[PDB]
Amino acid sequence: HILWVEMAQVNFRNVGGGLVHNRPVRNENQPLHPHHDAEWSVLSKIYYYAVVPAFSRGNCCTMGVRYDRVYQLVQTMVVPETDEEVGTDDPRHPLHPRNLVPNSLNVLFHNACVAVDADAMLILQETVTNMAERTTPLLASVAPDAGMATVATRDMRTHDGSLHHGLLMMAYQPNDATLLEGAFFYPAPVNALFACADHLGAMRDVGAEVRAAAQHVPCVPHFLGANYYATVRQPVAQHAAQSRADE
Amino acid sequence: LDVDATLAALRQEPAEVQCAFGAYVADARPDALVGLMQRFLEEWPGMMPVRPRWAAPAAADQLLAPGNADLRLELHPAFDFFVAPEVDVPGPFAVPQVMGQVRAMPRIINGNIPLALCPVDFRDARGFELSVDRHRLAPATVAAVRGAFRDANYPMVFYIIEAVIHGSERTFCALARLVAQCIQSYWRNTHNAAFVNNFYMVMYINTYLGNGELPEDCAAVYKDLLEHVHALRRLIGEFTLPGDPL
Amino acid sequence: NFYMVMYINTYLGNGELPEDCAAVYKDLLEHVHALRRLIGEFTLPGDPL
Amino acid sequence: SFDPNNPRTITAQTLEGALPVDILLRLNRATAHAIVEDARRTLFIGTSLALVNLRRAHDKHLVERQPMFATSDYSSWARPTVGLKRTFCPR
Amino acid sequence: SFDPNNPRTITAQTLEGALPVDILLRLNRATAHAIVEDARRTLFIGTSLALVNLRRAHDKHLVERQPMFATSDYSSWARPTVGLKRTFCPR
Repeated sequence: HILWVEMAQVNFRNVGGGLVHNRPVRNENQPLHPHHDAEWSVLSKIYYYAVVPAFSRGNCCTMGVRYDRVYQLVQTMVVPETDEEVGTDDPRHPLHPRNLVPNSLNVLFHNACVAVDADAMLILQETVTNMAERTTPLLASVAPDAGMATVATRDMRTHDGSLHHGLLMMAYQPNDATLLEGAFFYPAPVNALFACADHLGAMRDVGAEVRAAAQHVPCVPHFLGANYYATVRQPVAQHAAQSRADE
Repeated sequence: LDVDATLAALRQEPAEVQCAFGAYVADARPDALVGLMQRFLEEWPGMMPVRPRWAAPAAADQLLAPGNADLRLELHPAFDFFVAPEVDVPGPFAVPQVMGQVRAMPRIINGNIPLALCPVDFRDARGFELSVDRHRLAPATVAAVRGAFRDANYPMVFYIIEAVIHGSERTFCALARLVAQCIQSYWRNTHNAAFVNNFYMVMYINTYLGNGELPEDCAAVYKDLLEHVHALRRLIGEFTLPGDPL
Repeated sequence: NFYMVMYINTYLGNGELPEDCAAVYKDLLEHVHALRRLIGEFTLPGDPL
Repeated sequence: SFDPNNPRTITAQTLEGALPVDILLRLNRATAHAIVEDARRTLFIGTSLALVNLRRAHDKHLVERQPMFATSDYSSWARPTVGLKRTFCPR
Repeated sequence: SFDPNNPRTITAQTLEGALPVDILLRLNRATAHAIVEDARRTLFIGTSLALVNLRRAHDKHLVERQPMFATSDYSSWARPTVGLKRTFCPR
């Protein structure tokens, strides 16, 4: 259990076993206490197992992210020196084409046709005070509880994993070249529900045959629990994908 | 919960090793965590000589054909019986070549009954039974959330902001202004939602911005998506007799 | 033109199009996607012959 | 710049004159097959040169033109390449 | 501030130069693995220092930044601590 980290010691390449508490709390900063009530995780589980597959219908995918390059991009911003904010009409505004240099971060905000002010743009400087090293797989191992607690079930334990500091993207956009395909997110499917097939194409150096044989089988890796040792087998994932019930 | 005799009565047959994918988990040394997918995808076609059974279930009726190789292993409503290599799990990242065995593992959930023995129609009908006069989602809310989830040109800057916030607390009350501007822009752009992929974000939206900088027809979505999860949480509360911690 | 109506909602999409006009091209592509997914369920999965 | 009733008189020497307006207005006041198509060919080249000259003259007052597409990367290891949608850059 | 074709030439001495625009424009005009990542590392630190310097320069003209969260209390017995939502404080 490690606490907040700064630009001082980030060490993206760390591969050890250690997870971060992002500025552990709001106020306290005392040793080793969780900063949310128990039912919080229950509501999270409800949301991710009961409402997401209701709307997505087997499209989402848990994605492993490249925390080095996202930070390498949030830093390079382009803003001039003005006392007062004037608006997007003025050639000093950070969204006007003149001060839009190539491969900056402002060009991305223009790719989405969103409208922002230079102040909120500069606000992004706060993020370097609590980093996020990497995304890592986990692997739980629990035994059956007091219900299925027969002598002949003492060792029939389960195996399920999850991502720490991961990210779930909704629908893959393969047909754009405004960015590299596997730029910031590499596919890391954790469960049979959150495992599409178009996201494997985002992974650099994809095989000529794996993608052909990737539609009819969920591509969950064999270091994140298989379909038989997990608490959420395939039939429930198949259910949410081939029914039509007014969402 | 007595399957001790069934295993002893099933292993008398030598082996029926057909594949090894769906019934083997391996621990990984803390090597690369981004290149593990590289090492796995390259090995994957070597783990599936023939098609894995659990992946594509047999059929609705052809499961009851007088000759298929699945009735031989579906003989209890509360368990699963498959074939897996003769190792102790987890195992090495390279899959071994040992003669198989027949293991067992209880379905912890009723949803894990294969579709051939619990048709999707009955499941939808049970859901629609439970769905009456409990709580719903106004069509405006769901039209927005599905439009969001079904979009194919979702602005990547939102994913960047998600990855950089990573569900903290200080950073969200720091970036509230930018997040509000983004939500407002996207709403007045395509009449959808935003940040719906993450859960901590959809919580922070309605617990911090809420009555404030968001429009009166945009905050309704983010309040509906939370009150619905709240009703879902309350659901299991009235399907449990008051008992004692066991 | 097919490539045209695809590039429309790929690049233009959320951008210069009004809040309403882009829905036409979005629907015209989601329909083709649904028709593509149709045949995806009428073939029992097997091995390439 | 030339006379229309004779196709044999058009060439790079006379078409260098000015913008495509001169070409079109010359062709407007008119009053074997190898001659006319050879003439069509150099006329095409001449009008292309006229059009690029017009664009030079008008582009002396416009914004710089960025590369539209990402992924062409030489110093990639430092920055991630990001293209630009030429939705509007008018001046 | 440096030449792109050589990664061994970037360091805190040369990156102190100016705002991230100089870094990005330098990387824009380009034309074993340990060298390039060590270079990536100090380049990251350099651009962070550049960004905090830019924020200093622009923040010399902005409003004071209050504590956002309540409940951190030293003289609590007198006043009840109340945070501030940074919804908009632009100038």
